[PDB]
Amino acid sequence: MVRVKVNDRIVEVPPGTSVMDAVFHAGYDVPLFCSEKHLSPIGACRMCLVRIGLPIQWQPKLAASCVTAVADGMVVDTLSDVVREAQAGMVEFTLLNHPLDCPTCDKGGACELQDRTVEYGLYEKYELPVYTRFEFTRRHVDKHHPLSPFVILDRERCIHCKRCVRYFEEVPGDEVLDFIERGVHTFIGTMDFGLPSGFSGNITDICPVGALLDLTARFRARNWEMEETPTTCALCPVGCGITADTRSGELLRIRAREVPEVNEIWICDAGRFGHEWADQNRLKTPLVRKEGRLVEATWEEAFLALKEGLKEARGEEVGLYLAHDATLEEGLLASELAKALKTPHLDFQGRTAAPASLFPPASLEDLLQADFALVLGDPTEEAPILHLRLSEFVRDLKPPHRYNHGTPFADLQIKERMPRRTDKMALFAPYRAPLMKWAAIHEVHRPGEEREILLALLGDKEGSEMVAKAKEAWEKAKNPVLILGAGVLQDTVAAERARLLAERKGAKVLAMTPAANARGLEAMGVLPGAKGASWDEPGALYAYYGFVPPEEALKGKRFVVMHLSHLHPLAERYAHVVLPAPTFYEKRGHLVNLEGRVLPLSPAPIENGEAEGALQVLALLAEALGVRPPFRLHLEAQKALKARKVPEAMGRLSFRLKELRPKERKGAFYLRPTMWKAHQAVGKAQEAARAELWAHPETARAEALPEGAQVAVETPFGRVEARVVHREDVPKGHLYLSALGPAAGLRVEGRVLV
Amino acid sequence: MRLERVLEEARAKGYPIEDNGLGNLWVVLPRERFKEEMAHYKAMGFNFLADIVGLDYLTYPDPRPERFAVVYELVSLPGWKDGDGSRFFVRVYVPEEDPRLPTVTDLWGSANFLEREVYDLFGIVFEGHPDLRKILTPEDLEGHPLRKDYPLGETPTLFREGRYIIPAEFRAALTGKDPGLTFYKGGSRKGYRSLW
Amino acid sequence: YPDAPVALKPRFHGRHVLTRHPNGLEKCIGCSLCAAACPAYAIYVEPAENDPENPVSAGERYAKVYEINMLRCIFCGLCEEACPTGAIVLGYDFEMADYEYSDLVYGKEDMLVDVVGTKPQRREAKRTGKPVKVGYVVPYVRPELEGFKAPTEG
Amino acid sequence: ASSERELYEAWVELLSWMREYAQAKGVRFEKEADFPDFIYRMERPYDLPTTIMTASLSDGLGEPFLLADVSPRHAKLKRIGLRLPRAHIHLHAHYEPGKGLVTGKIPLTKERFFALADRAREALAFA
Amino acid sequence: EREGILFTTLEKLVAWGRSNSLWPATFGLACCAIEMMASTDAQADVMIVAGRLSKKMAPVMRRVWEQMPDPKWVISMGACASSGGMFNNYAIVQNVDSVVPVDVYVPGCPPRPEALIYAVMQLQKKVRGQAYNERGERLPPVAA
Ligand code: SF4
Ligand code: SF4
Ligand code: SF4
Ligand code: SF4
Ligand code: SF4
Ligand code: SF4
Ligand code: FES
Ligand SMILES: [Ca+2]
Ligand SMILES: [Mg+2]
Ligand SMILES: [Mg+2]
Ligand SMILES: [Mg+2]
Repeated sequence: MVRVKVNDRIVEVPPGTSVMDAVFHAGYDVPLFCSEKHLSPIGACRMCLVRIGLPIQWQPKLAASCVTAVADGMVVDTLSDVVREAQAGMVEFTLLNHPLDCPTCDKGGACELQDRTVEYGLYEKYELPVYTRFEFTRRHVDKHHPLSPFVILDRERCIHCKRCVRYFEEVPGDEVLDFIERGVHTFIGTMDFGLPSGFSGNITDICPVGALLDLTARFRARNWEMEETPTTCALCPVGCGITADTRSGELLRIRAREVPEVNEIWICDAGRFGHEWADQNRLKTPLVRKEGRLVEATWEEAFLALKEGLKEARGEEVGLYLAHDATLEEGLLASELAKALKTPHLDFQGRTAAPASLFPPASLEDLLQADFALVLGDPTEEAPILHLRLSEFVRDLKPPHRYNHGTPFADLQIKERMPRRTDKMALFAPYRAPLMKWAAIHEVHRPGEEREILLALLGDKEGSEMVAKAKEAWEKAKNPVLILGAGVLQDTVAAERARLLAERKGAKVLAMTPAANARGLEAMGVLPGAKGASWDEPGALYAYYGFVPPEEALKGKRFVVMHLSHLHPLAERYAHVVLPAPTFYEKRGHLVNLEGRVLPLSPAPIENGEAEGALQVLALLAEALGVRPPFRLHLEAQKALKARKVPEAMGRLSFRLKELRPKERKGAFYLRPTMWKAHQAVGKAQEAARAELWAHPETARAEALPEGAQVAVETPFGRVEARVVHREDVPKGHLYLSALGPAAGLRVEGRVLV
Repeated sequence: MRLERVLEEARAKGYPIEDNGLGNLWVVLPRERFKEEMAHYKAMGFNFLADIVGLDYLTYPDPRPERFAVVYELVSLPGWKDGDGSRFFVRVYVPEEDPRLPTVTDLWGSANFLEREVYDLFGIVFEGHPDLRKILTPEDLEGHPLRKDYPLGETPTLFREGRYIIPAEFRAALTGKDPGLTFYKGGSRKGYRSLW
Repeated sequence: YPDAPVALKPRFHGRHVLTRHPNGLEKCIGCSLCAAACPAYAIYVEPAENDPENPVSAGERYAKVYEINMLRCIFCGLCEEACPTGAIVLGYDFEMADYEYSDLVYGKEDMLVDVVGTKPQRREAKRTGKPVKVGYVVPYVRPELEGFKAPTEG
Repeated sequence: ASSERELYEAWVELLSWMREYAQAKGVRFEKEADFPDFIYRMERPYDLPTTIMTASLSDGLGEPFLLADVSPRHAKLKRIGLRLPRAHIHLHAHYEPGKGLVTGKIPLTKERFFALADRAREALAFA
Repeated sequence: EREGILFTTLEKLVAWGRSNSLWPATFGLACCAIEMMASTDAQADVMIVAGRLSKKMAPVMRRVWEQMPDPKWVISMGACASSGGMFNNYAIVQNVDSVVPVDVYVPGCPPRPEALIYAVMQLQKKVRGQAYNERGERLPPVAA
């Protein structure tokens, strides 16, 4: 370790440290534009200049601290008149051509420039103070221009900190934004229009100013006027970290909360821009059926009408069915209830053929430290932030040393424009997968056809050249990790062989399950008993539902209770009691990560109407059926988790489970795992969560399916409308349907009506 | 004058002299030596006891000796006997898990009400005060309001259409231990002072 | 002496008025900065995007909702001071007690410059058909209150 | 001089041409920004013929193929400005007494303008 | 005959009566008490609450109110009585209405003497049963 003395304070610090993070670790501080966490540090804005001695021999020019490595016995001056005088000059030069919209700028009080300006600007040289020296025409250009349905660019505001272009190349890897002409005439611009990356929203959080701004939430409130709620996203298994911004019971904005242990400071687009549905159409009063129709009732008229439908009910026809995002608490109760209430009709909306708890959870940090990545499925669609890790991984970037201020602002490790390794990953997905670019060993197969590829990798059959190339690298692999998702976890045959491959070799796994809390709900024993009535198989006769199921699993049943948060058409025609429930943005409880971690879920001040959690509602269904529930409120339910011995927040719960409930898969339609979920198709995310049907140009046109045409598609999961797409990377005869749910990775009988 | 003889003494015996450039100066006595040496001050010629302030440092950015602290202010009125007009503060930190501190009601009469208030609003006991009874807060108030961990208790302000405001979540103002709305704060936002 | 008008000074702190420019646009660009400085948490501002064809104000931003809870307000003018446009400005009306609490949050239409009188005064002059009499006079109307038509024979 | 006044008299006129062309070739005209010296003029006086400082001719996607600005009231070295975005072409029109709106020496007429904007539309326009 | 022209037209008068027979029992606290002694200078029905109502002092105003002739009115003077005012904390009752039914609220801090005049002039049009709310309804002459 190197002995550096910042101002008067001396500090230890590892050799590969920036003079910046040196000075921030010490306590002291400095201006800061272009440089960002997890982005390659450069000296472009030229504000972090400091004075440096390497005796007392002071260097003749000022050094940009963000791109200078600490030498041993170094001295850093950040206070001298020389420094400050410069600092205030760098402020001055920035504001030189800046716009003057502060009051009317969505970049509220949350604006790095504003702030720094008042922190270091307006030097005190020792008569009226001179606010502005520049007195000429400013830089007028393109203003208030939407790049996407989600992003709005203000060219005038841009201060050229290279953050966004820099971010696009490095993190996701989609060069969709870059600078244009040179000199004082340069601006930000695109020729990829759509803003094609599925990680475009993150520029919104990096931009130091208000050029790049989240348009989902233009002109809602000022930054201090938001009621920030630090929680977790439950749209998929990665379980990131967000903060929900509200004001007056409505959902305004989604930003990312920093949580290095999981998603670093990044968030995927469906999670950040798909939130307008929880705002809007909502079930607020419990409905009960009267004249073959539903009408407004009370929890009174409901708790009674509910005793009535369950009075003559046998305690085995009782079916408990949670949603894919049921809190760890909501599941413990559904277990105990279904325990005391002797039944085998207990399932969760996402549950996969093969228990995700089959494979030993690998730390999201282990992926960085691994040697090879064997991947089956599309990490982009199933577990999006994994794409952003594999990016770091592929560059041999390994976990940063932590300083007093946390994650470094200037990691000399991340060099700009790092060359990516094609030899560290293998990819096998039923299409031209996004990341097949960073994997030389890549091949496109047919759906469910992975059960055979897995046999191959073990060593009991021959596979394509690639498959063998892969098997070869996995052998030589010192400490690989195994990433797998849909068809792998949705096919008894394959999944089982998988566990083997990674059981023989001492290697961990990342299971990209179609249920957000799959790994946690399984840990509570929220899987069905030997009977067979599972979340899509109509077996129950009297059952509870915490989501909307396939039409076929409700028919013939005697009593149906739908615990929704919105009124689905299927429910208003087949249900007998509808109870209002909260979105995940407004639930209090815990979750279990795809990597076996446990994350807190906080409740946002949104408009719940007259809704109650499944925590409560379940106990109400417990009375209506005999034995009183062991759980009431959340304060007490927490003791029952502390009794199963599930570690506190941020910890990891080891829990393996050996058993598998298979099922035959009727290959006609493949339900393609996607980032956007289907209930997100509202407002702006209106087209980005529209379904789409893929087919190979021959078979495509061989079954009357034009290029860009809407098309009625019928399925065991319901009747969706979608645009059709020609893709040569798709096997002939098969049709890939955009499965925008936890119904992803399935093979299903279906047709297309005309 | 009479304060010189105070400082020339504290220096000698391990008492820390705290000094802001602005015109006040403290002297922090330990727990025990407080009672007696505080009497020493009255005899020295300190007749007037101007104030007595309670401080809870719980939410203070930099660490301090113990969680609580009380400050006393001593004077020599310049219109009496010989009194020079020496003034200053004397402070003592006080354990959190043991809020007791001997009274000076023996020495100054003003210290009566003043000590009572420091006890109402912070939980600090005074060994031997005529009657440690609540002064300002209503009789049935549970706990001690002026300390950091006791809520201000604010109501959301109300407007039409169910538009409401929560003062807590609204304040653009920062709390010193507060990180700010952007990554970090620095420069004049960590403290500013001009050079007259 | 509700028969002889109260003579108030030009600086007097009355019911807020929201001024317009000559052009007829409102001065307020919905910045919620007034609301920010306010000790009482008495101002609520919802912003909206101007329509270029039919504009409310000169920015790209106007004030969709503007609301002041007078039962919270203290009349400190801290707000008029924070404002970058010269929009919100304390006025002269003081005659403004009323019956239902939530009737004391004024709105944009309640405080524009063109409006003469307070909620009560205008509401009673409604079911009455007798024009509003303001119970005051002033020497002159401030430079700041451009437009505000008030009884100021002086 | 009074040339400052006459400059703005022409700045409105340029705008008029722009709005004409925009409806005549059926393309987007956009107010890009109002003078800050007008939004923040409090009670202060103001007498410029309009309030628009940055104006543009954008296309189908909203990307500008022509830009136009004019120096604020309280600014030094005043000129009006024509810039064709992606093609690095900047222009500086001043105002001569008894001559007109000139670009160094050439009269910037309604004729000459339309040429520039048509040339720019055909070429630069993305959609 | 509760709602018959006989009884009706009767109480119309009685009301119009105790309308001009209003005897104000000011209950001043802080700064507002001083502004009103600038309006009174130039067995009671109708009490005026002027200032910050403390939580310790709250139960006191209750007794004073209760023991009172039965036809009565409460005026809520200034910002601290009308709601918590600018003191949104523990110490202070957020709206005197929290304790006693208010008939008229008067904004200001402290409201000008002549405001408090309009305040009672309004309380008049109210006990006459001649005052309406912004919703266009007719207000009950007394809170109870
Ligand atoms: S980007 Fe920052 S400095 Fe520029 S107008 Fe917006 S808030 Fe102000
Ligand atoms: S648009 Fe934002 S992130 Fe992109 S370079 Fe400009 S200021 Fe930096
Ligand atoms: S990756 Fe998953 S957890 Fe993270 S923001 Fe996107 S959908 Fe949500
Ligand atoms: S006068 Fe004072 S209390 Fe009233 S809105 Fe203005 S700033 Fe707030
Ligand atoms: S400070 Fe002025 S311009 Fe800003 S919102 Fe308030 S009144 Fe409108
Ligand atoms: S409303 Fe104002 S004048 Fe009246 S008591 Fe409260 S602070 Fe004093
Ligand atoms: S030069 Fe921009 S932060 Fe170092
Ligand atoms: Ca545009
Ligand atoms: Mg626009
Ligand atoms: Mg919304
Ligand atoms: Mg106590």
